[PDB]
Amino acid sequence: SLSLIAAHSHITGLGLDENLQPRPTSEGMVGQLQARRAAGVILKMVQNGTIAGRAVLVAGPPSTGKTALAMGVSQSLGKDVPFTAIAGSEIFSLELSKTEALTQAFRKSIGIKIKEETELIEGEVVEIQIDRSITGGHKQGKLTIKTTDMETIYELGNKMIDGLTKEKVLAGDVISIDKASGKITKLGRSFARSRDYDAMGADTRFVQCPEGELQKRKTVVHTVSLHEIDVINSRTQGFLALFTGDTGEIRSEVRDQINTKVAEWKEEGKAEIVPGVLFIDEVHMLDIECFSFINRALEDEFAPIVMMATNRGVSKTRGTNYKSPHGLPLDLLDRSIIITTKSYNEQEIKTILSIRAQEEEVELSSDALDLLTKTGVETSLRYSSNLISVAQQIAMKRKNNTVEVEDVKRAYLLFLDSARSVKYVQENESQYIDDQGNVQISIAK
Amino acid sequence: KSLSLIAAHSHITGLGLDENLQPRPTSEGMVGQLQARRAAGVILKMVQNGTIAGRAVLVAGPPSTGKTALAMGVSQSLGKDVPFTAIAGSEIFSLELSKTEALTQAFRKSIGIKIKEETELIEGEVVEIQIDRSITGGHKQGKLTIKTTDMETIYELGNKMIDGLTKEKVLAGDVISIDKASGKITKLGRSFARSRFVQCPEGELQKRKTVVHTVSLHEIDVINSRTQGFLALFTGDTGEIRSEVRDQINTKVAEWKEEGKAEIVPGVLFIDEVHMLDIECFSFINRALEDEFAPIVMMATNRGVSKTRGTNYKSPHGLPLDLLDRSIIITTKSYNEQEIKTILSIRAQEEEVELSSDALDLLTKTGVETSLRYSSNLISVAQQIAMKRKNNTVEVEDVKRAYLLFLDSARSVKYVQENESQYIDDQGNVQISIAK
Amino acid sequence: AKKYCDVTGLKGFYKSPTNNIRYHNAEIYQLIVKPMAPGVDQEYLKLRGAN
Amino acid sequence: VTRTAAHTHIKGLGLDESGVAKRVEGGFVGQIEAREACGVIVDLIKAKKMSGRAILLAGGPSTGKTALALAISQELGPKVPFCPLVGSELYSVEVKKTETLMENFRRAIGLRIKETKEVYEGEVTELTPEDAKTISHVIVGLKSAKGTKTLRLDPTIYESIQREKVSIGDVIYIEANTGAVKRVGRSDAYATEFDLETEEYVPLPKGEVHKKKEIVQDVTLHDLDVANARPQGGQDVISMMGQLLKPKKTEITEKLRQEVNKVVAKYIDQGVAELIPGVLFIDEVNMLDIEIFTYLNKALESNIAPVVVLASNRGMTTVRGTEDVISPHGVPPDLIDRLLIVRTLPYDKDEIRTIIERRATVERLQVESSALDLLATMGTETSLRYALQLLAPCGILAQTSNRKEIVVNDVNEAKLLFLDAKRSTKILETSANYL
Amino acid sequence: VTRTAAHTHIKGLGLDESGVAKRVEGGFVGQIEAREACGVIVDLIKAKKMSGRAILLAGGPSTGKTALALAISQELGPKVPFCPLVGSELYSVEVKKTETLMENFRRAIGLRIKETKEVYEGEVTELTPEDAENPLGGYGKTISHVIVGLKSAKGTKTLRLDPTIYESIQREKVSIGDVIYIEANTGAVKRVGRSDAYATEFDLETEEYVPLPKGEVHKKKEIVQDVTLHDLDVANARPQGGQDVISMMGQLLKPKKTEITEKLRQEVNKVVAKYIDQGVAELIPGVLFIDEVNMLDIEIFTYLNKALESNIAPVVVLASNRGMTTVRGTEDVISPHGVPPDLIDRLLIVRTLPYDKDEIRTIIERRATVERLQVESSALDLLATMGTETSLRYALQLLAPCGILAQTSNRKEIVVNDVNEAKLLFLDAKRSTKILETSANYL
Ligand SMILES: Nc1ncnc2c1ncn2[C@@H]1O[C@H](COP(=O)(O)OP(=O)(O)O)[C@@H](O)[C@H]1O
Ligand SMILES: Nc1ncnc2c1ncn2[C@@H]1O[C@H](COP(=O)(O)OP(=O)(O)O)[C@@H](O)[C@H]1O
Ligand SMILES: Nc1ncnc2c1ncn2[C@@H]1O[C@H](COP(=O)(O)OP(=O)(O)O)[C@@H](O)[C@H]1O
Ligand SMILES: Nc1ncnc2c1ncn2[C@@H]1O[C@H](COP(=O)(O)OP(=O)(O)O)[C@@H](O)[C@H]1O
Repeated sequence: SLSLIAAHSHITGLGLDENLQPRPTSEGMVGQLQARRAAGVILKMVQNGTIAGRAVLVAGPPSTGKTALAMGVSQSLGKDVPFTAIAGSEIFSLELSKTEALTQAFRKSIGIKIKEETELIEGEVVEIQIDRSITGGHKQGKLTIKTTDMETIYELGNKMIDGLTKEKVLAGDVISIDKASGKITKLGRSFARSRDYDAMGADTRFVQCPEGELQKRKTVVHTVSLHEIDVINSRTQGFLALFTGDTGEIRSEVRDQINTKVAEWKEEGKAEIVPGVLFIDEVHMLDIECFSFINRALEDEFAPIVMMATNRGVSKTRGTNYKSPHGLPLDLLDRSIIITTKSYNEQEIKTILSIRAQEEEVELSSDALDLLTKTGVETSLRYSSNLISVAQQIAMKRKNNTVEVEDVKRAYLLFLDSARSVKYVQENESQYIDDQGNVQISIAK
Repeated sequence: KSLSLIAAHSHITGLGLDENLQPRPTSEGMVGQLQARRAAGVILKMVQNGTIAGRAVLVAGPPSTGKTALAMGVSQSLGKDVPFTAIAGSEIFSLELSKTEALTQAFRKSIGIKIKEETELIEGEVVEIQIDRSITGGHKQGKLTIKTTDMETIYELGNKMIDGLTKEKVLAGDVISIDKASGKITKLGRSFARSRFVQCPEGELQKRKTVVHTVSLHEIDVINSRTQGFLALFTGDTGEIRSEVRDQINTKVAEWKEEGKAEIVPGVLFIDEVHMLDIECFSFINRALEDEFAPIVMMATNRGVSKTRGTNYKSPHGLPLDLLDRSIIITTKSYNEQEIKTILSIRAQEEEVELSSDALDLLTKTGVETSLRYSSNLISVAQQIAMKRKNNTVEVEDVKRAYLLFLDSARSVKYVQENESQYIDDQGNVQISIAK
Repeated sequence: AKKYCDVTGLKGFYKSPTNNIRYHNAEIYQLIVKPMAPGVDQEYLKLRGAN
Repeated sequence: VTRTAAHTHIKGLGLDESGVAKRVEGGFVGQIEAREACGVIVDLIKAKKMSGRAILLAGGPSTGKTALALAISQELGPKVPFCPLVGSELYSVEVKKTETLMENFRRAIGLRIKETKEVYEGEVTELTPEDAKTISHVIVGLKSAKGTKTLRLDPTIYESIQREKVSIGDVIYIEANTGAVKRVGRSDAYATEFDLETEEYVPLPKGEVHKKKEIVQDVTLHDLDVANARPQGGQDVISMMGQLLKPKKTEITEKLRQEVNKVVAKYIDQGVAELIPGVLFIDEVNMLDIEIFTYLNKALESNIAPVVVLASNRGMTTVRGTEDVISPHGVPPDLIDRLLIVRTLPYDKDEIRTIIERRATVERLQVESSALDLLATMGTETSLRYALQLLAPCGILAQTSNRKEIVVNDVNEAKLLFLDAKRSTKILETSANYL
Repeated sequence: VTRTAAHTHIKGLGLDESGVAKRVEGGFVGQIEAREACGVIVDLIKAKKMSGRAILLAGGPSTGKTALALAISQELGPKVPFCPLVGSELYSVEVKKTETLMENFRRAIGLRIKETKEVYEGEVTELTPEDAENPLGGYGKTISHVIVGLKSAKGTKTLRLDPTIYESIQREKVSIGDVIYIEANTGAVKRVGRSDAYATEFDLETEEYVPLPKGEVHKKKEIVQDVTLHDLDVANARPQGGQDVISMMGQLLKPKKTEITEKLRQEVNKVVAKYIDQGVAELIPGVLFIDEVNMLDIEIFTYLNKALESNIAPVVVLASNRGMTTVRGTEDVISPHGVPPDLIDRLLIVRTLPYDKDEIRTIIERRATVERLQVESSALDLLATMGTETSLRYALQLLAPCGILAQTSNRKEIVVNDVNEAKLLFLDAKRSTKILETSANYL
């Protein structure tokens, strides 16, 4: 929960009914009824989990709500479903190929669900004794574990003994031992022994002594993506590559082995497959090789549902020398269904600006909101959305709690949009460095 | 100290200037370019004052007319314990470093940190060494009789000093230097005794001397970086030192400067042939000259309205106009016959080549008619013709023999243009057959 | 115990090997410690009882 | 004494309590509207509520965009993080440019940690271990000039002490919270056990044995990301040599960033840590690639993205990485929808003269009144930066002739010796052989 | 009998004591002025007083530029370091071309070092380690010392060894009865082999049986070494040779080319200057030869412009066969020989002239003499006319198929019919090009 007020933090799910019918303004989403209904259909396709490898293109003009629709789909999906939102330029790597980055993004968006039982015995040890036998081949021990309420004695096997010799226990530190799994961890020393040793050290930490029942039962559900299994089985200590990203072109034989073992676990009942969405924001910034691999990797059984967003017209495909619709080749557009987003009118711009003002805790007047709506009709919507939050700071600088028309006018004067800046550049083109590198620095001749 | 015999700029011992920053016509191996030498003396005083940072200096002119000579004069008149990084334009195109990172390392190699510290040293001639050992060698007794020319003393040595004396074997008559703290014992050699050789030290034995260190900011950057140790100053695999280490080093240097623990010694970064950089490097130079710990950057170029690298347009000196906005430009001029004759006389007396008057006049004529560097290179290659016929002084016909043996640019271009079929053109067409 | 110069009572860094007398610096050694009469050293050392 | 490098007369935006810019305040001359806009931006940063707020300030070269960015960084103080960046720095040969952009994004989000420094120091007069071959507790009695102090110790500190070969009489350093052990050296009481000895001897510290201190740890999110994603492994506190395998930058995954954000939020909810969002300032943005420009669109919509400030001196220029996308300031239109543009105006003769006088005052130079208008005329005729950079040769040519005043002859001499870009290009055009 | 490959018929420039070239001496035919210029350059290198003197060999294909450079290398001798190079060899995928050029610059400067070595050698008689009181203390080695008994011819010795010396003792698998060689300079230990005083025929390892080393066990021997500055640079950059941890791990890692810093090169120059100052080292500058110099791009050309003004740079010899060709990496500049004019201004161009018919004929005759093939006068005249008609190299490389065709007919001489059949079997560039124009499918 380290979130400030983002670009679209007001959107909590698509505002749909039980019949996949969009409400006009609910769950932070205003308008775009056909796009929201199609996004609800795609969300039901994801939640069904039986259709795999479908490509969806969310196409429209800039500042319309394509990535807003993707954020709504991600928020309406809920937790424990793998959603991977990447930009189009994230796959041009130096340590990975474009195909390897593509398939790593593909396998990050489909996962398995594992349910396991934990019989946790978490407590502070009272005393542990080492029974060094004369033979030395076998060691037995009695573990005096305690909480703030009860204290029990546990007989201890030899594997417990040399697993507690490692991560060594010093009679008063909080540990937690599983019964069936046999996992050991050392959470740290108790707060009762905080003033015992006069200096902490490096590898120690102070934790509270646990309370209540000593032996606790908890079912914990793990959602593991296929990319996690790939990175783990790609090496001997693979989690360092999982958190540093130094996987380095995992070979396809371990991917086929992992797919076979995942199908074996699904048929056996050890885990169940949880598919998700891979959202490639700004998909027009991809090479034609990445496009062909996207076409031919969507036909795999373990493929997620790919949502693509673009705002390009009939633009040039990257890596080629011809133009194409949406910046995508026609074979990729053949295997896709296009959701189109329409431009807004005055009422929808007013409602979006009001919702964005409420999300930023900014209070506006009625005529100030009318001026902001007129600015968002003439200029773009994002310009007025930023003008709201800078007119708020003007209002607090003026010792006022509400944003009036004068604050919006001052913010309009201070901060320029695209059209005013391009007109002011074209009027004084000699003062700027042009494409030929010529500029007039001096103000007089 | 650090000897190398003859170089191209070895005759230059600095800018020849008086106390009033006016250039003598012939001083310190530098003749001509009086306005350029005066401007370079002004830049040298800008460096020597040390109160002004991040100034771009551009040295522009025709090729082979006093550009790198001016930088070598600035570096020679700068004096030691002041950093002078001399890099080229093509030196920053690394395979394990970015261009901005290599430029940052070249910038920070030219700012020195002046630190004075006191140390204790014991230096003298060993008279007698007496270690008594046991069977196991755990406990040992020692007696070190050491002397200088003024003193004699005897020391009882602990076990660690006995171990450090048996290691790096010291005998009687050796002259050694001992650091009491680190325990390093350096054998300076043997004393003057017939029955390599170093004079016996004089005066005190336990000496307190002040050593003076000048460590560049790049060295502290490498050492403070926890990924690689100090050996990356020699191996060169520093590998993109992060900016937080740079900020910590800047704050610690600003801390040491206020408490008097250290001094700032700014230097000169000389980027020879600066036209080889791209527009990204030029903009990083533009934003890297507005920093506190930035040296005074001297750039040299001979390009005139050339294409900027990484762009598609033409710019003066190969540099964009925003970089030229931040630079003050020193212009070097071409030489007349007397300046060329004086340069040839200096280069001949540098290489120990005795010239006649007629050979000097011929060299001056072919210098003002072909190139200065051609006549500079003809001297050393005509001296071998002079000693090949057992003659000391280089005569006129030795210079004529070297002229007909070795071609300049114009004669080679004319010979290529007359025989264009014998050479490979742009289209890869050649004729090897001498018939037809 | 701290070692002091036998001539002046200063901090005695060195000690002459012939007459076994600790001294402070080079000037003291050249002036007093080296050109001294026999028997003077045995009563210099009598102060700290090292005779 | 002091070093001035094209700045350091800029002490701030020079505004009043109402956010109105005076004509001359804080070393700023003119530029009222952009200074007021930057003050509004500074208030928005100090509100610490919004994320991903991007502004771009554009204008002609030598008009004060970097001066305004440094004034913003001065007005925010040294507590708020500020990451100055050039657009060429994002192109790294070790890692991709989007990872470098994300690293510079997370370098501009800081944390404030209230931590306690506790130090035990002094001569060791008692070092007695207690076993049960396993040491149970360690009794250490330190000694300083103000008295002694006897401490228990866990066996880990004896492991560090035996690493440091600490014996009786060695003046050592012990940090209570972190367990760092440093051996300063032996004391002067044991400096006469041998006449010559390899050990170094430090005096008894005159302070107390137990010293307590409250200090403030200012870290960033990128520092925690680097410290949690070392590819080879951790290193000790004292290590003069690097690891034998070269550690290069790696594409840090989103999982590590999510876990770091979770741990930082958990420490914030306990009140231990305070989140200070800051400014990422990318200068000369017009040479960003279209890949970096496209990834900036996604990175600006993050929940923890800082306030991004861009500067460009281009007009109708092609975006780098494209071939026909003509866009204002070299910035693509889909990004330019996401920022607010602050126009930076050129100066007139009086403002140029006032800037010249301010820079001459901050460089400790006395300029005559007649030379100042000539320098202003040269600034209006060639460039402001040419007139600003000629003050130092003018001062040295004045000091050469034993004076503390800039006479008009010295300005004429400095104009004759050093040339601007216009006269250099005039020489370049009217010459035959490479200049 | 021997192996000859396009060369080795040239043993030198073929000059007298006055520097005047003869016509046919040293396997060289013609090129009097070029050979005299190369002899003057050879005298300049032998003067050992210059730095950065760069010449350029200009001429057409098959005119003798690489032959002249190899003749310079043969005339200077094996003591002068010669570094032949190709312009495309500077493009490396491990390090930048700047570093490769500077490495080849440092590889051409060598020096003769008179190095003294402290040597403990002999037959191992005893090997008794001394254990420590606490081996599991965490810090400190397991053993304290190792007593080594060494016996040589007329003398014996016992040595109490440091554990770090014992690591290098054990790593070469030293046992009792082995002749060893301990070098005290680096701590390196060489196991010479099993001693021959005991039995020999009872081993299963093909070991070397070595007699007792003469003289004392402890020795000081002076060894004359020949190293270059680049060898010292890569020794200090990748440190192997010590007994410390970094030296042992330096031998096991994959060797990679690194950017050698200017600080390391200046420190190496300072130590080498000190070694010269004591008189145990003598500096021998050499030749760096970069054949096909037209294939350098403008970056390496600009760094060559910078590095020719260094005070330690060797004598550089360049060769090209381009007339007016654009420099690689650039678009518009037309320059002679593919070399930019800023580098041309620091050069001394030596022109190499083409050959006549008689020079081609005696070149064919001398190459047939070196290849040990007998040719008659009519076949030699046919080969001369053939060489003037097509090229010199095509007549040069048709000598061996002519000898093969003569050997298949059980004859020793080469006749007109052998040259005719080698002409019919094998084609030159011009006839194959004429085949290429007159074809429908692309040939
Ligand atoms: N239907 C909508 N409901 C609520 N907010 C919207 C809607 N459409 C767009 N927005 C808001 O407009 C801003 C910019 O729209 P965005 O989704 O970035 O456009 P695009 O998808 O073309 O990039 C976002 O912050 C988003 O929250
Ligand atoms: N004023 C001078 N005094 C002595 N030598 C000079 C002078 N000017 C130029 N030279 C000589 O001219 C040669 C070319 O140097 P320079 O012109 O400074 O570099 P560049 O050729 O890169 O412009 C040098 O070898 C130098 O010896
Ligand atoms: N209003 C001002 N007051 C004082 N100095 C200024 C003012 N505006 C600009 N300057 C100076 O002019 C120079 C402009 O350079 P800079 O801001 O780095 O480039 P740009 O203006 O192109 O962004 C700075 O060194 C700054 O010190
Ligand atoms: N003057 C000469 N005398 C004898 N043989 C020569 C002479 N010139 C060239 N050759 C031979 O002709 C061949 C020419 O090849 P080479 O010299 O390598 O090419 P280039 O002439 O382009 O440098 C060489 O094998 C050499 O043996």
